[PDB]
Amino acid sequence: SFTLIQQATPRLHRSELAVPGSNPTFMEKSAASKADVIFLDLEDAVAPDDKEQARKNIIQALNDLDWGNKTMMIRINGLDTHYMYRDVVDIVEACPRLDMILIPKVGVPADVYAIDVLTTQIEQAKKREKKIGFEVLIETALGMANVEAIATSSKRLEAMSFGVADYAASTRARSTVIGGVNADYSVLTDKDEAGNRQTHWQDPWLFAQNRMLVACRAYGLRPIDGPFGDFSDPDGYTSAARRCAALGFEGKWAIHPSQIDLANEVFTPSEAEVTKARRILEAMEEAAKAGRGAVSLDGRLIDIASIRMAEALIQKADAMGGK
Amino acid sequence: SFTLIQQATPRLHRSELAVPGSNPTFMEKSAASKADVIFLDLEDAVAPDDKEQARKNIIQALNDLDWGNKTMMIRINGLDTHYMYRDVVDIVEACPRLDMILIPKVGVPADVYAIDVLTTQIEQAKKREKKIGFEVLIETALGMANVEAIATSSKRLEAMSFGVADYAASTRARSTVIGGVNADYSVLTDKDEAGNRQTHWQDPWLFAQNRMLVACRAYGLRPIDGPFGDFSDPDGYTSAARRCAALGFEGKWAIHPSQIDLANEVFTPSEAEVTKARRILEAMEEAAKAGRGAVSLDGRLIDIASIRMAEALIQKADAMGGK
Amino acid sequence: SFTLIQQATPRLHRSELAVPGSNPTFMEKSAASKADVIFLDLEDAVAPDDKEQARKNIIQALNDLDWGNKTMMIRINGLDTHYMYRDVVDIVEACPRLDMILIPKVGVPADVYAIDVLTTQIEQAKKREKKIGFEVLIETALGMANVEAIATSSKRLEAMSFGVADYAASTRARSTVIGGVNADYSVLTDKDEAGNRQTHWQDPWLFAQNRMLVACRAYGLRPIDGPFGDFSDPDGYTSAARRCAALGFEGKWAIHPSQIDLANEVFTPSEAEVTKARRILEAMEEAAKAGRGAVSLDGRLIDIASIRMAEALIQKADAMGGK
Amino acid sequence: SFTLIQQATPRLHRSELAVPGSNPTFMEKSAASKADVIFLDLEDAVAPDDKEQARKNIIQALNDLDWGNKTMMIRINGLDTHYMYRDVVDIVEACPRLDMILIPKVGVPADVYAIDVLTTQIEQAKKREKKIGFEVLIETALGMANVEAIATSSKRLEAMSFGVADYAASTRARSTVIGGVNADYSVLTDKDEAGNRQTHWQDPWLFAQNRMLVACRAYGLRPIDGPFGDFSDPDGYTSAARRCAALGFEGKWAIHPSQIDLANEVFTPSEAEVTKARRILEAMEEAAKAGRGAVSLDGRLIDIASIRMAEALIQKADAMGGK
Amino acid sequence: SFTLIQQATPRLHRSELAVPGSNPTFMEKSAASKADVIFLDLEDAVAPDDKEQARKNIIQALNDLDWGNKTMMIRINGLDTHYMYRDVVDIVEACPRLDMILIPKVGVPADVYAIDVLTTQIEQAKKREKKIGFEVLIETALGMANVEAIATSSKRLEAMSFGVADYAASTRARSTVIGGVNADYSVLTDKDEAGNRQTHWQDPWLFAQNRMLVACRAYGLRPIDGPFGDFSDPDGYTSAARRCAALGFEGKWAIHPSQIDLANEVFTPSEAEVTKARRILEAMEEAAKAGRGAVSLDGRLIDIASIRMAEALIQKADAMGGK
Amino acid sequence: SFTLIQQATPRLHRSELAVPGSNPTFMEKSAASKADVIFLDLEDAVAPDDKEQARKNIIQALNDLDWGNKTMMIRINGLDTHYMYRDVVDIVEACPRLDMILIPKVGVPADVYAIDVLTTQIEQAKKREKKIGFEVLIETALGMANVEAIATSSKRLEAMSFGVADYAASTRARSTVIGGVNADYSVLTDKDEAGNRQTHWQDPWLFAQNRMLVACRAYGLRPIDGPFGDFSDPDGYTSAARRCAALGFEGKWAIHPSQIDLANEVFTPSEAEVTKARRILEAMEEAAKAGRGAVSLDGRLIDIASIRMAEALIQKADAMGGK
Ligand SMILES: [Cl-]
Ligand SMILES: [Cl-]
Ligand SMILES: [Cl-]
Ligand SMILES: [Cl-]
Ligand SMILES: [Cl-]
Ligand SMILES: [Cl-]
Ligand SMILES: [Mg+2]
Ligand SMILES: [Mg+2]
Ligand SMILES: [Mg+2]
Ligand SMILES: [Mg+2]
Ligand SMILES: [Mg+2]
Ligand SMILES: [Mg+2]
Repeated sequence: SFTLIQQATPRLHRSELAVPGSNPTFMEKSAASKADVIFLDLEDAVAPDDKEQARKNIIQALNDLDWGNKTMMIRINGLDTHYMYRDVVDIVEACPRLDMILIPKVGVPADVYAIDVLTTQIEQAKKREKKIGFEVLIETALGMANVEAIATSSKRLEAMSFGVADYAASTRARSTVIGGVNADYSVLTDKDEAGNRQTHWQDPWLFAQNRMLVACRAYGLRPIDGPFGDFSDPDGYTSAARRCAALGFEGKWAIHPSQIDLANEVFTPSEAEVTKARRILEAMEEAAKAGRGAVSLDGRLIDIASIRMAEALIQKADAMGGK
Repeated sequence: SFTLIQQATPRLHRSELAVPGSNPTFMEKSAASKADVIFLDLEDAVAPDDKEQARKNIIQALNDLDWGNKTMMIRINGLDTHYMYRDVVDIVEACPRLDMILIPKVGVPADVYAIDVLTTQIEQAKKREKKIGFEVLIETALGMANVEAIATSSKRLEAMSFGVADYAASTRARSTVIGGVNADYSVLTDKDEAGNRQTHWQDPWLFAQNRMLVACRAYGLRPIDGPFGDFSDPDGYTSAARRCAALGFEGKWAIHPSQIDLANEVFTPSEAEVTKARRILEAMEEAAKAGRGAVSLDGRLIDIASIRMAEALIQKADAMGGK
Repeated sequence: SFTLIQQATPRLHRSELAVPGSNPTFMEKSAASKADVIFLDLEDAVAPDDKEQARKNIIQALNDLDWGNKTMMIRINGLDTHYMYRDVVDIVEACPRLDMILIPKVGVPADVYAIDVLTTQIEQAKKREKKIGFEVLIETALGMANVEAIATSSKRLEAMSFGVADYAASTRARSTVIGGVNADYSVLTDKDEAGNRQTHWQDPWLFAQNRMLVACRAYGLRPIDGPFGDFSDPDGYTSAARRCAALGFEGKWAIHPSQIDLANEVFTPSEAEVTKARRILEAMEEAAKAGRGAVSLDGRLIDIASIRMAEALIQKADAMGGK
Repeated sequence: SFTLIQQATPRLHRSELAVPGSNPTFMEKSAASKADVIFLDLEDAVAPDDKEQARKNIIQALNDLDWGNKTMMIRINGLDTHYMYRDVVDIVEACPRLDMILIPKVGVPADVYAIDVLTTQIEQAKKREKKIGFEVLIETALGMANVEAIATSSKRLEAMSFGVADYAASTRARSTVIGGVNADYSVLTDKDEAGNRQTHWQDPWLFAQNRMLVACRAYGLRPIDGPFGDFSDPDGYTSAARRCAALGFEGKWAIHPSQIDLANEVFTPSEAEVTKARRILEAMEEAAKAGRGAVSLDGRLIDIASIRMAEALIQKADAMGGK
Repeated sequence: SFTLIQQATPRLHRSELAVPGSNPTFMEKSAASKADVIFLDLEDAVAPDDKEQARKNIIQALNDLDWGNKTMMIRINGLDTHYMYRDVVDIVEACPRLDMILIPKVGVPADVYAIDVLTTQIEQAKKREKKIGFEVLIETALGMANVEAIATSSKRLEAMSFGVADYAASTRARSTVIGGVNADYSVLTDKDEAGNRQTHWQDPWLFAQNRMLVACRAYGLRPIDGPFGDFSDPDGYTSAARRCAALGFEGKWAIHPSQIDLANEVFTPSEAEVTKARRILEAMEEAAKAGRGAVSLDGRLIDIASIRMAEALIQKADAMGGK
Repeated sequence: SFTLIQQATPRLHRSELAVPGSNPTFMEKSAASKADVIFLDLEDAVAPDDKEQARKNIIQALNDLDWGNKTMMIRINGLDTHYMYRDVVDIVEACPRLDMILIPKVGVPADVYAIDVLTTQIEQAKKREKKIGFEVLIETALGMANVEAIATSSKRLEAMSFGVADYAASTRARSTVIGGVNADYSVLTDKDEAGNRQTHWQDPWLFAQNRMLVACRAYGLRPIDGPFGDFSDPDGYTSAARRCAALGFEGKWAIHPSQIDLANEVFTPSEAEVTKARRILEAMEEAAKAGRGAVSLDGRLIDIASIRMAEALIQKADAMGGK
C-alpha cells in the first residue's frame, strides 16, 4: 500500500495482571510479581462504595511501591459513570509513575478522544515529560461493531484487550464462566458410512478475536486477550493462550498469580522469529552500506511495513533480555 | 461507552414459523400452533402467478383467524420486484392485526428507510394506535457487507434473521440443502506421531452468524437464525439451534411444524439467567431506596447497558409465563 | 434490495499459476500448462537486483510465447516501491497480450484508483481495444480492515486473492509454512464423563477467507484463495481447496505445477449447479415468450441478482467446454 | 479529474409553470401555454380537504388534455404526510403521459431512494417504456445542509429547484414576500472623506443559490430557481432571473402566466454559447476523421467533461428550434 | 422529508453579554442588565495569570448574585489548554445556577462529545435536576469546515455563535477591528455609457454567516452573531444586527452595555410572525377538535417541521412577555 | 479545538506566473521576472499537437535557465488525458530544480493520491533530497463540491488555486472574459420614497472563493486566486486582488507580465501584521524564559494554532526581505 501506519510505542506485553485497588495487600504483593503489565483496577472488581477509597489506595501504591520497569496502568471507571473524571484527574495529577490508562467498555472513537482531551490537559498542567499511553477494552458488542474505527482514535492508543466475559454478557452468549469453551458451540457431523456422527467443538470467540486482531494489526496496536476464570485449569489456560498466540495475539491477562508464568511462557517470541527480525535489521544496514534504497534478505525485498514489524519485535526481545 | 443505544421493543421470539400465503388451510392450522412469531409469506414460497391471490388470502387470514397473542408478520416481496408496493399498501390498509413486516434481501439501510416511509404514510392515513415493527432478512452477501449500517436504519427495526439458504446461494457456497454442515468445510490435521491425520469439521456459517449477531447486539435488535431444511433430522436441528443460542441468538425459524417445539425448548432462557436479571431489577429498586445513583449487585456496579439487557430479558420471561 | 451490483467480467479462474519473471525457462514451460490464469511476477519472487531484467523478460515472454486463451497477468511491485511505475508503463505500453494487473498489498481503495489512473492513460495513448482488468491481493491486515471498501474501488476490478502467507506475516500469526493449519489453533474440550478432553483443530484463516469472500460476493468479484506451500502434500492442498470452495471461493493459486490439476478439479462447478443455471436462463426465455416480467423456475421467483449469478456461472462452464 | 459524472437526460427547462390540481380550468388553460415544463401540484397550493379530488383532477388532465411536447410533472405531497403514497401509486399507474415527479422538501438522499423504489415497482407492474425522471425541491435548511449528497441519490434525478419561500421559512429569514430582496440585508459603508456612508444591498439568496448550483453542476443536474411572488414587478422578476442565470442556473419558476415569457427570454442560451458548443461537436468529428484521441478547438484541448457539456447545450438549443 | 429533527430547548436569546471573570465589579453590574443571556468568561478576555482567580470569582458570582431569569453561561478555556478541565469541574460542581457552557474554538464534533462526557459525569455525581446546555463558538476555519457535523454532536447542543474576530484571524482576513466591513471587499463595476465605474461593497462575513445559519436551522439550533467592536458606532452595530436578522439569526453579542438594547430591539420577533405562529397553534387545536391528522391554515397544510418552528417562536414570544 | 493541523511548507506566494511550455523565449524571459512562483504549463495553454515538444522544452528550461530562488512548478495535463503520465515521469526524472506540481481539474481526494504515488516512486528511484510539493486547481464544480476533502488528501499538498474561468465554464456561468464581474449579477433595490430603484452589483465568485478559502485555512494550505484576463484593466485587476486579499487569500495569478507587480504589491503583508507575528514569537520566547506553558501577549493567551500562523507569516516576511 501507499498508505503507511506508524507502530505504537513498542512495549513487552506478554502478561497483564489485574489487581483490585480496594486491596492494598494484593497491590503490594503484585509489585514484586513477574507480570509485564499491571493494571490497578477502579472499575469492575471494585464495589461502588469502595471506589473512592480504592482511588486513594492506588495513588499511595503508585507513589510508594517499587514497581520496577513494569508498565503500570489503571483501569478507570466507565464513561457512563460519575467516578471516572475523578479517577483520571486525581491519579494523573498525583502519580508521575503511571504509564497508561485502560479505558473500559469503549464503544466509539469519540470515547477515546474524550479521555485524550482530559489526560492531555492534566499533563499540560503538570509539565510532564512522560506521555501516558492508552489501552482500550473491547468488551461489548458496540465496541466490537466499531473496533476498526476505535483503532485509529488517538495517537496515545497502543493496545486493545478482548474482554471476553463482558463481551459474552453484551452478546447474551451462554457463559457462566469467564472465557472457555462450550459443548453446545459445536457441529454435529453428517452420518458417515458406519451411521456415526461426531461432535466437533468450535471456538465461540473466533470471530471476536480475529476482528479485534485485524483492527490492531492494521493500525499498529498490540492485540491482547482477556481473562480466563478457571484457576484450577492451567491446561485450559495454556490452550486458550496458545490458540490466540497462533493468530498473532501478543499477550493475555492474568487474574490469578498462577497465570503470569503461563502467559509469559506462551507469548515469548520464538528464537526463529527474533533471528529473522535481527537479520532484517542487518539487511537494512547492508542496504545503507551499499547505497541502495531497497532492503533485500535471502533474495526477497523487505518492505517498510515489514521493517517496522521487525523493529517492534526486536524492541520486545531486547526487553525480555533485560528483565 | 458514553454512547447509549435503546433496546427494541422486547418480544418473545424463540420460534418463527413460516407459512405460505398461498395455502389458507396451512394458515388456519398455524393459528393454533405454539410458535411465538408467525410470518405469512408473499415472497420466496409463493410462485409469481399465485402472489396476487396469496395477498388476498393473507388479508382474510389476518382479519378472520384467531392468532392469539402471537407476533404476526408478513414477508413482503423484494424491493426489486413489482409485487411489493401492493403487499404493503393492501395489507397494512386492511389489517390492524398485523404486528410486523419482514423485509427480504435487505442490502443497504435505505432499503429499510423506503419501507418505513410507505408504512408510516399508511399508518398516518388509517389513524392507527399500534405502530408496525420491522424484521430484516440478511440473506445476501450485499446485506452481510452492510449489516452494521442496516442495524441502525429505522426506529421500527427490532430483529434480523440470518437467511442461510439464500445467503449460501448469494455467496456461491456449496449447499444443496437448507442449512446444515459440510464434510468439505473441515480441516485435515498435520500428521501426529502415529502418522495419522484427523478431519475436524468447521462451521460454514460461523462468520455470517457472528457478524450479524454483533450488529444486532450492538444496536438493540434480536438476532434470529434462519431455516433448517432436514425435517427428518431433529438432532441436527437441535445441534444447529443450540450452537447459535450459545453465541447469543434469541430464536430460530421453523419451516415444519416439528421444529416449533425444538426451537421453543432451546431458546427458553435458563432459570439462572432470569434469576440474575430479576436480582438486577431488585438491586435497581434498592439503589432508589437508598438514594444512590449507582446500582450494585454482589459487589459489582451494574451499568445502564446491563440494566437495559436485564429489563429486556425479564419482559421475555414474563411473556413465557403468560403463554 | 433495490441496490443492484454489476458482476465483473466473467472469466474462468480455477487455477492461478505464479511464475517468476526472473526465469524465462519457467515462463516458457508455463505457457503450455493447464492453468486458467497465469501471473508473471515482478514482486515477491524476484530479488531487487533482478527486477529490471525480469521486467524485460516479461515483455519478451508476453510478446513472443504462445499463451493460448489463458488470462495473462503481471504481479507488479508494491506501491510503496520505486519499481512499480516502470512495471506498469513499460509492460502496458509494449504488451497488447496482457489481460490483467495483479496489484499487491492493497490497503485502501485509493491504491487501486492510482493504478487505474496510470493504466487508463497508457491505454489512451496506445489506442487499445482491450481494457485491462484488475485483481487485488488482500495480504495485509490493513487491506483486510478495508476489504469492503476496496471491493468497490474500480470498474476494472474483477477478483481478490487471499495472500495467506503475507497476511500471516502482517498479523504476526505463528506460521513458518505457506498456508496450512496449526495444532495450537485448536480448542481443548471440557472433561467428559470419562474425564477425557479432546483437541479439536480450528481454521486459522476462517475469518480472513469469509470476510474477503463476503466483500467479493457483495460487489461482483471472484474470490480466489492464495498459495499453499507444501508441495509434498497434495492431500493437504486438496483439503484446503475444498474447504474454501465450500464457502464459495472460485479458485486457488498454484505455486508448483502439481497444484494446477488439483485446483482445476476442485473448482470445476458441479453438473447440478450448471444445470440449475441453464434452467434459469431457459426460464428467462420462457418469461419473455409469455410476455411476463417475473421469471419463475419450479414455482419460485428468480430475481435479477440470481439471474446475474446464473449468467456468470454459465459463461464459466462454457469456457471449460472450449478449453 | 479521473472521476467522471454522466449528465442527466438533457431537457429544455427555461420556464417551470406551477398549476394547482384543484383547478381544472387553470390546468386546461396551462396546456396551451408556452412553458417548457409544467408541474401539476398536489402539495403546497392544494388544501388538505381538496387533495383527494386534486389527485383525480390530475389523472383526468394528464390523460385527456393536449400537453404537446411539454415536460409534464407532478409535485407530490411531502414524505411526512399520508397523501403521498396515493399520489404516486394512483397517478403513475393511470398516466403514461407523466414525465417526471417533483419531490418536495427533500432532506436526505434516502428520501429520493424511497420514491425511486415505489416509482420503479409501479413502472415494472405497468411494463412502461418511458422511465420517469425526478426533480427535487431544496426548500428547507435540512435539504440545503445535505444538498451535495442529495445530488447523487438516484439515476432518475435530473434537476433541483431552489424553493426560496419555503427555504426562507425554514431558516426564519425575514420574508413576507416570495423571493425578492431586503433593505436590511445590506452593508453600511465606513465614512468616506465627506463623512458619508452608503447602504449597499446584498443578495439574501446568494449562499443558497450558489451551493445548490455547485451540487447540480458537479453531479450533472439542472439548477432551477424557484418562485417570485410579485406579479406586478416584471422588472424585479427579470433582475432575479438574470442574476441566477449569470451564475449558471438554467431556468426559473413561473407562478403567474406573465412570468413564462420572462423566463423563456432570460434562459435562452446566447448565440455565441451555442456556436461554441457546435464547434466543439465539429472538433470531435475532426478528431475522429484524423484518428486522434484528443479533441482540439482553437489550439485548446477540449476534455470529456467539456464535450459532455457541449452535447447537453446542443440538445437544449435543438429543442428550442423545434418548439 | 421523512427525516425529522427535534428543536433544541427554546430560550430567548436576542442579546448575549460577555463579562470577564476577572472583574467582579463588572459581573455585579451585569446581573442587573437587560441581557437575555450572559456568559462569564474564563477564556479570551482573561489573561493566563488571572485565569485561576477568575474561576474563583465566577463561582462566587454565580452563587451569590441575583441573575434573575437570565440564561447564565460560562465561556470555558480552549480544549487545547490546561485550564479547561478545572473550569468545568470546579464550576459545575459548585454552581447549580449555571445553565449552559459556551465551548470555544470548536473544530470537530468530538470536541463537543468530550465536554458532554465530563459535564455528564459531574451532573451524575451531584444528582442535578437541571441539565446544562451547550453553545459552541464557530470562530476558526476548522470549525467552519466542520460546522454541519458539529451541529449534530450532542443532545445538549442548543446554539452556535459566529466568532467573527477570531474567525477573521484564523482565515487571515484583513481585519484590525472586531467585525465590520471593508472598503477593499468590494466590486468595481464595468464602465457604463458615461465611462464611470462604481464601487459596491460586499459582505465579508456572508459566507460564514450563511453556512453557520444553515447548519443551525437544519439541526434545531439557535444561530447567534458574534461581537462588533466599535462602541462609538451604534448605527453600524444596528446595520450588522439587522443584516444577520434578515437571514434568520436569532441574536447577537453585546460586548459593551450600549449594545444590549440595540440587540434586544432588532431581534424581537415581528408582531406578524408571532401572530402567524399563534394561528398555527390554534389550527393544530382545530385539527384535533375535528379528528383530522393534517393541520390547515388559510388553505395550506402546515407540516410537522413548521409546527415545531411555531412552537419554538411562541415560547420565545412568551418569554419576552414575562421579562 | 483538541484537533490540530500542521501548516504546509511556508513559501512566499504573492504572484504566480503562468508560462506556456510551447514558448521557450517566454520561458527565458520569465526566469528574470519578479514572480514569486512560476508554473511551466503543459496543459490548458498548450495545443495537443504541441504537448510532446513542450515537455521537452520544459525539461531544457528547468535544467538550463537561472530561476533564482523562485518556486518552480509545472502544470501537468489532466488525469483524464494520456499526456499526464509522461509529463510526471519525464520531468520529475530529469529535473531536480522542480519544486512543485500543479495538478489541474482536481475532483476528488484520490486524484491527488494518484499523483502522490507516481511522484513518490520517481523520487525513490532518483534518491532525491528535495520532496516535491503539490498545488491543486479547484476549477470545476466537482472539485468545488469536494474541496474540503481534497484539502486533506496528501502530505505534499501546500496550496489551492481558484481557476475562475474553468470554474465558470463548469458551472455554465455567463462569462466570456476570464474573471471579472457582471452587470446582471446584481440586485435591483425595492422602490424608495422617491420611487427609485438602484442596481447594486454582487460578487459572482464570492461563494467559490470563500469555500475554497475555508478549506485551505482549516487544513493549513495557501489560498491562491486564479487568472484575470483583462490586461488593459489594471484597476480591475487590483480591485479583484484586494477583494480576495481582504478575505485572507495569499496571492494571485499573473497571466501577463504587468500583473506581477500588481499582485506583489497587494499581497505583501502589512507592517502591522508582521509586527504582531514578531511579537507573538518574542512572547513565546518569554514564556520559555519564565518556565510557563501558556504564551501571553498584551494580556491575551496566544494558542498553538495562532503561534503556528505567526510562524508561517514570519517565514513569508523573511523571504520578502531576502528577495
Ligand atoms: Cl471481561
Ligand atoms: Cl434462507
Ligand atoms: Cl501470500
Ligand atoms: Cl418556495
Ligand atoms: Cl470573535
Ligand atoms: Cl481558470
Ligand atoms: Mg468489564
Ligand atoms: Mg429468501
Ligand atoms: Mg506478497
Ligand atoms: Mg414548498
Ligand atoms: Mg475567541
Ligand atoms: Mg484549466
